[PDB]
Amino acid sequence: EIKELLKLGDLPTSGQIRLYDGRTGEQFERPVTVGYMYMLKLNHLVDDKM
Amino acid sequence: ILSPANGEPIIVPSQDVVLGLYYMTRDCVNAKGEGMVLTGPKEAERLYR
Amino acid sequence: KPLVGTGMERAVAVDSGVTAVAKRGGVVQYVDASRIVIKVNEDEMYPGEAGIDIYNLTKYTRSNQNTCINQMPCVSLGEPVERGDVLADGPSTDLGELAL
Amino acid sequence: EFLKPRLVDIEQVSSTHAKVTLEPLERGFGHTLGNALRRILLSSMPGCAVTEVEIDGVLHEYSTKEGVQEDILEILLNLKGLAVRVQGKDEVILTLNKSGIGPVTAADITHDGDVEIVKPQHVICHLTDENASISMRIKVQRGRGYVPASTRIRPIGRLLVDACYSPVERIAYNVEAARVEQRTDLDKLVIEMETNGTIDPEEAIRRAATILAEQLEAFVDLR
Amino acid sequence: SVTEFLKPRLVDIEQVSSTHAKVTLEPLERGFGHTLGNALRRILLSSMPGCAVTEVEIDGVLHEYSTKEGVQEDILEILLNLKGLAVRVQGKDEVILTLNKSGIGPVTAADITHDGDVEIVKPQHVICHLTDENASISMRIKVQRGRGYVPASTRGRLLVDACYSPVERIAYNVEAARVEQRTDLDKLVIEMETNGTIDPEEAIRRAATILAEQLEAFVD
Repeated sequence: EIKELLKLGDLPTSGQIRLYDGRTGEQFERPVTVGYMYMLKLNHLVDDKM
Repeated sequence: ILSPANGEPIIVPSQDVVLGLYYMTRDCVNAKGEGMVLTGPKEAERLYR
Repeated sequence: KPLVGTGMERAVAVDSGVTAVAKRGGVVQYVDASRIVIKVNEDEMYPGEAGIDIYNLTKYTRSNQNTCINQMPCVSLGEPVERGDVLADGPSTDLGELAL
Repeated sequence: EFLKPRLVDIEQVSSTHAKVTLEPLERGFGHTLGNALRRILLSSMPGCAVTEVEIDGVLHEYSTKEGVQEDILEILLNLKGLAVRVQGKDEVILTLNKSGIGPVTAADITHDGDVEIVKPQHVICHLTDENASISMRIKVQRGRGYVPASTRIRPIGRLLVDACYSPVERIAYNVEAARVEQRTDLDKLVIEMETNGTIDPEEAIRRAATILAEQLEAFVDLR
Repeated sequence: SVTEFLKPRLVDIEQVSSTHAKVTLEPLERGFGHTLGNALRRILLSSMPGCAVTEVEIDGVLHEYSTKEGVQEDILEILLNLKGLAVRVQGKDEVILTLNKSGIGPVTAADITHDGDVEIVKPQHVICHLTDENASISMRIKVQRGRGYVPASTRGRLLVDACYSPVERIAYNVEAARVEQRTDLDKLVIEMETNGTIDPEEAIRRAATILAEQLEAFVD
């Protein structure tokens, strides 16, 4: 079902795309898993700990 | 750099460094540039870059 | 909102009580960043009452862990609302869905 | 001995999206210039950004204003996304006055001859009361890069806005075979740029090339 | 102040050898170190004009995998030695050099019959090693002028990988650099080794000149 939804959005079924290095423009030699993850900022800020 | 418990090195690379060295030292059967003869490591680096 | 969720976000957001939930259905008579005024439908009003529901929103109050508790409305002027509808999003809530 | 590139086409796909074609290019030079120009365009392009706001009756962003849909924080965030091109000066003060129910947008900002609002439909806030009225003084400054308000070195009521001066949003480049007069080894560089609408794509390309040449001047005569 | 960028205040050149340099520029704008280093690296690797050996014809040797009596090394090793032969051809875009040698000894580049326009950078470069007093090696070396590196795979004439670019090695590193308050600045260290035709400083200047002249149409 995930691969079907990827097809519906015209995205590769493997979930891996060709990425380029911003520093040099060079192609990374293998496809890289690129997607969206839901990230959280935990209440462990370095401001309160330093 | 060595471990006092057993004398083995304790600064050993792990994770990304090990993966990078392994990937760079792996060989492929029909990789681009196979069969070339190089003057040295500098020419290999120039060809790769 | 999480692009990938489980469907439990709405239940958590509603049951936590951090959101403003419509006690009765009606139409948004007034709305601003601090308050919501709902004109209750005629079928949900009791005899001898104006039929106005007022929801005063919590604005920038510290939590027990010194985090910000802020409610902002998620409805517009004149919008129709139903009973159990989320009127104002709470902290870490997006349109009635838990948004951590 | 090298065939230098020329600007040969500028396809303005939309107001904020354009394509610039450089041709002809020697082998390898397409990607070299592509990456150099991409980095310089993404990091060094100047633009005008909102840096200070003064709303009447407001003391700080963590407050509400009667008759206004949004918090002052959300109004400030909306103003941070306001795209403006100022002509002939590095700093301007815009005035916004609105009354009555309706969306308060960028089109309601008091017109100034030297200031242009590229996107008048940008919503700043919403007035939800008939008697509600909002009045603000918006300071727009010219700069480059990202300058947070916290790091900037004032009466109460002047709200600092983080300034994202960069007008460039996305840069992509492609190197394709270009049919040369006789040679088949030359290429062409298509640079696709998405901006906020406040910079001319040819102006951006020339600015990036000028920055690169000035940076190269140190190496051209090494000592 | 939006049109002015930082320029390198400190430029330090460390001559590790006659053909090896370490050039440090400090400070640069954030990210400019990678931009300049990568652009110069690409130009030096792939675009620098130079003269290099491209073909050779050896009498008695008719294929790549073949043997010749009297020479210690194999034909592959002789080609590997010829690849490293640094040559400056002032006069033309193409020349032929004749190497005729006999007797026991190290056959080097000095033994090549002299032509005025052709200049051998280092005469002691060992082409091969003759071991027999009656062993004779006579070959014709085609030197051509080109750009960058052209492998022989992309092209009895024995093909040699053409190392036109005088750059033997180019690398760059970006370190942290700071001015009075700004601490997010770039420091560019370029470690470069040439083949002796031109010193690393001159090659860096030539690469920068090429890149700058590429931008002529667009510079204000």
